Amino acid sequence: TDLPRLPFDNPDIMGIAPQMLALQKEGPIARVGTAGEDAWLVTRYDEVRTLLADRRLRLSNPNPQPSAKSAARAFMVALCAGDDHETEPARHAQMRSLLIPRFSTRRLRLMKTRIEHHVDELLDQLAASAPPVDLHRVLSFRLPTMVVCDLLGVPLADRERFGQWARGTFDQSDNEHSANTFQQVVDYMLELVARKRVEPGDDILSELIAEKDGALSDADIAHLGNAVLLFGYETTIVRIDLGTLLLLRNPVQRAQLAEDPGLAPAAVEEILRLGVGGKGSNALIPRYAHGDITVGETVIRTGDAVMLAIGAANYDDRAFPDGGLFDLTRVRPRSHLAFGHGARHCIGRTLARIELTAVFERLFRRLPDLRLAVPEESLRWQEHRITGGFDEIPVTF
Ligand code: HEM
Ligand SMILES: CC1(C)C[C@H]2C=C(C(=O)O)[C@@H]3COC(=O)[C@]4(CO4)[C@]23C1
Repeated sequence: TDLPRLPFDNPDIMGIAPQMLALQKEGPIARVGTAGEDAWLVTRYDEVRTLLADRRLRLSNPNPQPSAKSAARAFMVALCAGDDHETEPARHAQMRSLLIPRFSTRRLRLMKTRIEHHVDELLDQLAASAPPVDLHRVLSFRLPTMVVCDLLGVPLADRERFGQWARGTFDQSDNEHSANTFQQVVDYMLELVARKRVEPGDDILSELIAEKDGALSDADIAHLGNAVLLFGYETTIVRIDLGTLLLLRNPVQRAQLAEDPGLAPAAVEEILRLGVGGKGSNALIPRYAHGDITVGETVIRTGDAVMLAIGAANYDDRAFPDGGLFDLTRVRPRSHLAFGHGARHCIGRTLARIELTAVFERLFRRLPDLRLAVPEESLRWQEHRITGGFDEIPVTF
């Protein structure tokens, strides 16, 4: 008997670590070590989906002497209103209540139109340039930051100011850098709130300022805007990179999609399901048990940490036949867990799907000879950032 320790090694640049798949073959739940507390690791689709819907399993830590966390994880939990287990029910309910109507069908319809034109322009610029080109910098990075500028109602050049702040805030390796970056986010957002109070527009902070006849404080409003800024582009960038790499790996699927862009929605769902990078520490949703929960044979006790492996679950053969295969022709595939499930189900997921669909409708049609200009093995998943990701994707075309 050898206690497994997260994170597990992955000899590939994508996919699930072999040891996590081995645990998943054994059963749905295993006790593992981490860099901090030991935790229950749940790796099968059915059990992860069930626990994501279990109101006893929450983000906030109920423990009296809570384990220490990196500055990055503390900021992420506070942005998600999970920093105080006694106030999480009301604060999280208000958070979702205030954020969900900012992504209305009216707004998403307008943004889809703008996103499509912007991808067209981004790809014209790419196709006219001289290889090798960093696809990450000129495509993956540019579309989601454009979108966040649209949501916040700021000039597009602002993303050159804030484009690295998600990475810096969520740098688990440097508490000083994390804290200094977050202060920059706070300073910027407070500037923006004060501007929108006298110069509002069709944007998210203006709507919050107007909300409940102005009942929200500027600190409340900036807090929600920080969540939009820090959650609203970085993970989407990562999915554009992973989707590009996955399609480059599967030429038959890529050719199907180039021929029929109507397969883009199905490709986007396969990209989300299979898009896991490096050791995939970001494909785990963390929780604490606020009450005892039984998982098959295993009792999770109040206070226990739980890692719900949405990545592993999305690869689960029990839920997806040939779960490791990229397949554009899956008949009625189960809903993947890449946006989570239940109480904290991703608020931006419809917008994120709009962005990924617009890209992969166009990418291999516009650049039919696109391919990596370096070996895959030279691509470097950034394990120290909560959101992982590659720093560059050199391509030719
Ligand atoms: C492909 C891109 C994205 C992925 C893979 C993703 C993934 C996720 C996941 C797994 C969660 C659940 C976390 C948990 O259960 O604790 C989540 C929550 C959240 N996401 Fe997304 N997300 C994406 C894009 C976005 C975008 C574009 C926005 C906003 C513009 C956004 C806003 C949020 C917010 C505010 C939450 C917190 C929900 C809550 O705690 O109630 N996300 N995201
Ligand atoms: C709010 C989040 C940015 C969304 C989720 C997706 C992530 C990711 O794709 O990197 C983040 C990684 O860290 C987490 O705890 C997550 C899995 O919940 C995320 C928090």
